[PDB]
Amino acid sequence: QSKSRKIAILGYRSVGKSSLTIQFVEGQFVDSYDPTIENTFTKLITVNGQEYHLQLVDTAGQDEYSIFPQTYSIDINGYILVYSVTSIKSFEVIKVIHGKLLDMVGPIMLVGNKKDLHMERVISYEEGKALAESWNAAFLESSAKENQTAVDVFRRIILEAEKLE
Ligand SMILES: Nc1nc2c(ncn2[C@@H]2O[C@H](COP(=O)(O)OP(=O)(O)O)[C@@H](O)[C@H]2O)c(=O)[nH]1
Ligand SMILES: [Mg+2]
Repeated sequence: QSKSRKIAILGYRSVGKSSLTIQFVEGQFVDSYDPTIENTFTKLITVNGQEYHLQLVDTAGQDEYSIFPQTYSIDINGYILVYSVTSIKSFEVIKVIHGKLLDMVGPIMLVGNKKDLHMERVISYEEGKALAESWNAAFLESSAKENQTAVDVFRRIILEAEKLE
């Protein structure tokens, strides 16, 4: 009866990929986490009464140039593309990442993290929303400081997978 899913969390460095995943997995907000390592977390969750075992591939992070390794496209059932609402460069980069990803595969969602930082925000909600609409993808904003927003992210990619499945 059980169901395994492997999810890759992509984005520019310091957007909060690790912080988000850890919020969800451990239920606590981390400051000290190293941006170099790739890590793979597990979690169990029930979505519409189906129990999933999630493998969450928190990538180191990438930029305009870096080429996709094969762990970014083999055996992946969902992608979470994260930018930070405080970094325009993170937002330009995530459009690049999304382009490369369609070519390197031939269920993706977009998350604008760090929404709690109202004095540093330089990307509007609607910019993110418009972009994901342009990809035909789900969009959420999140704060790694706020558990429900991180839970909502990872739940959402499963919900997205259930339709596209
Ligand atoms: N205020 C705030 N800080 C965050 C958020 N997400 C990540 N951070 C911080 O931003 C820095 C980079 O986070 P990290 O998860 O390492 O980004 P990664 O490099 O994409 O994994 C760390 O100091 C985090 O504590 C958020 O939603 N809100
Ligand atoms: Mg990290």
